[PDB]
Amino acid sequence: MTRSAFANLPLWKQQALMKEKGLF
Repeated sequence: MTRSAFANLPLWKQQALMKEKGLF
């Protein structure tokens, strides 16, 4: 999964996925 693949994901996904790394 690339950062661009991530950049295409819905807003909730941006939060949820970055939540794993601890951005949210």
